[PDB]
Parts: sequence; C-alpha cells; structure tokens
Amino acid sequence: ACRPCSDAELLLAACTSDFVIHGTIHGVAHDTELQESVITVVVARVIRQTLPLFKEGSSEGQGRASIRTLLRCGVRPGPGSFLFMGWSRFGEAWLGCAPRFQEFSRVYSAALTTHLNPCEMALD
Repeated sequence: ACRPCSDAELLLAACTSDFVIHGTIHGVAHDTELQESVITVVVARVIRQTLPLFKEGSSEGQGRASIRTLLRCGVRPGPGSFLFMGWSRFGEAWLGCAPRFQEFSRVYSAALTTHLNPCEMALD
C-alpha cells in the first residue's frame, strides 16, 4: 500500500481521484496508535477535486492542509514539489500517489500528446 504508482497508474489516479493538488511538504506528524501519518502540505494550487477538500491561499498568505497515509510508508518533510492525489474518507484526504510535480508533468504531456489521457487538467 506504500509502493510508488506507475506512470499508467498515475494517469488514471489523477482523473479518478477525489483530489489532485500541487504543493510541498511542510511537516509530518505520526500517530503511533493508529499507525498513520498526517502530512501537512503547502498548497500551491488545487488542480481538481470532486469534493470541497482543499483551497489555495489564506489571509496569512500560503494555505496549508493535511493528508493522511500509513506510518509505514515513511513520508518525510523535504524539499521538492509534488502532485498529491488521493481519496476522501470521513472528509479527510488520504494519499494515493505523490509523484514529483515535474515527473507527473512529463507523464501528462506524453499522455496528452498520444491522446491516451483519460481526462484533461490544467497543471499550470
């Protein structure tokens, strides 16, 4: 449940997911009882969502929001911008895939160019 998504999986997930957001990891909190992690992301942009999970920006400037995953996946804060995608459970975001933004951009460009993209989205 922690393995990276293949490029084919990324493409399908980005169209079928409840949310797709671009951002960086500010911090990670761990729940050692539930064995889950809560990832706090700085949201650069909401690409698409099926539910009002996320928004971009705030009165403080940047907006932050959190995404759950399994503790064993070992997610860490770090530099790097990612495209987080996943599903909602009880109104909480859960992580499905998290490619680097430039990696998903490559995949989507290739899919668009081959007309293999299952949907359209604006990554910019």
